[PDB]
Amino acid sequence: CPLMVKVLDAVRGSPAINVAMHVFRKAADDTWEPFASGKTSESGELHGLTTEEEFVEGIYKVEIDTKSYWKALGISPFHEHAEVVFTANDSGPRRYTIAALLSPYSYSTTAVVTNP
Amino acid sequence: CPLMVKVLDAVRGSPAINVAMHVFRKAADDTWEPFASGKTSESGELHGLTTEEEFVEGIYKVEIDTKSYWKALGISPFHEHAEVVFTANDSGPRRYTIAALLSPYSYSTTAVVTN
Amino acid sequence: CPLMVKVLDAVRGSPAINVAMHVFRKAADDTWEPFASGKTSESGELHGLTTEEEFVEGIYKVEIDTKSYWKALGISPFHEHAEVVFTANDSGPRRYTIAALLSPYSYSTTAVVTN
Amino acid sequence: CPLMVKVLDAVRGSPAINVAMHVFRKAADDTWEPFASGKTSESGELHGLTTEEEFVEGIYKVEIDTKSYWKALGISPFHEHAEVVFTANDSGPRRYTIAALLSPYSYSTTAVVTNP
Ligand SMILES: CCOC(=O)/C=C/c1ccc(O)c(O)c1
Ligand SMILES: CCOC(=O)/C=C/c1ccc(O)c(O)c1
Ligand SMILES: [Ca+2]
Ligand SMILES: [Ca+2]
Repeated sequence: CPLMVKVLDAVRGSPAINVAMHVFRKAADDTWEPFASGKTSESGELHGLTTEEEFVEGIYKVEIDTKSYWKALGISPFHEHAEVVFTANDSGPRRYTIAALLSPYSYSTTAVVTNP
Repeated sequence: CPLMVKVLDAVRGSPAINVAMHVFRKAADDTWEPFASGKTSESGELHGLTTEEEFVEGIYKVEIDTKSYWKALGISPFHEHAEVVFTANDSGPRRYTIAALLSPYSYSTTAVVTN
Repeated sequence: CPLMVKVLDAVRGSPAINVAMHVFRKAADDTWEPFASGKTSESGELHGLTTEEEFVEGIYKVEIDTKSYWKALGISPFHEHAEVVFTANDSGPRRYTIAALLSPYSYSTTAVVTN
Repeated sequence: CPLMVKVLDAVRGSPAINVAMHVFRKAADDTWEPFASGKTSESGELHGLTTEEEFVEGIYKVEIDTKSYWKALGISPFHEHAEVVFTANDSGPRRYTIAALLSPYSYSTTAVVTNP
């Protein structure tokens, strides 16, 4: 599991459950190509997006559908989604944990990168 | 000044100065059309991006070049840039301030929407 | 204005208005002596807490009553308050802005220190 | 484990390791009494601070020694420490995860509260 995403709700002090996200990888022609997708579990985590073999060097974008999340709670949020764009595996394979903390008008995102 | 952006540096505790950014507006074919751009001032602020006549309802993306900012400081950053994507919605009388707080491996952004 | 505090509301995307806070200065017996206090304005800012003659080096604590703020909005908060504890250090010419961004179960604070 | 604290470093994109913290509980005379203490592990986590029996209703303060952390990395930070003060177990036993994200001039803290 070289890529895991964890989403928290700062309003309810809970994991953010059933949050959809799409991962994209930049192709040689500079377009974003679909790479993987999924929804967070009860712990607010999404595991198993990719494998070490498949997760090659490149520029990746994680689009977290924060807007649908807030909507289903009755909240009309500011952002369309939270975006995280980064170069991966530039110096060799790493494990990446992307954490996102959500409020209706704010979000923060951090990465934990560890050497396999 | 319907839209202003403020950027802060969490490593040095200062405004983030000379940060470049581009603002895009979502087009009907779902591509991003450039709309406005600039560099943050000494106060870390970017003013005069648009006018209220021009700033109509729609989806907007602010793309902040955080990577070049950290490179200039000699610090290896995680993100390619920081993106803030939002819908502008008439309410009516409203001004938008988008604040970003930057660290090498983290960023946070908030909107202050007033009248 | 050597020290100013700004508070923002991440749930409503606005300044946090009428937030009460107290500033303490660490005494030699390691207890906190009240120093200054006030309520945030309509811009979510608290100015005029101290003067530069009075604002000498030392350890300071700003205690922001976030709990009363969320109670007034009908939202059950996690924190009793938000505390920012820092050392003021001559550098020399410096102004301090302490910003806090509040959510019911989270807060973030940053210092912008300029000249 | 009704109380766990997790500390992350936003400058290095890593867990914040060997970070000291002290926990205090407000006594009936309004003073802060020592409750528990420890240092974060290699995963940036501190487990086993307390037990369900011992962790009664009350107002608790977690003082995270962020200043020593930054110092040992050669950084002169803004804050003396990060403080988290909260009422616990007011409606019955809960499990609390306190997360703290650190930069030299900034920190954020969030709580995840789950019903046992
Ligand atoms: C409009 C002025 O914004 C500030 O001075 C600070 C904003 C801010 C945004 C996010 C944060 O986490 C924070 O601590 C502060
Ligand atoms: C138990 C939560 O584990 C985490 O990775 C929390 C990360 C985190 C992300 C953003 C924040 O503002 C924060 O305080 C914490
Ligand atoms: Ca995993
Ligand atoms: Ca545990």
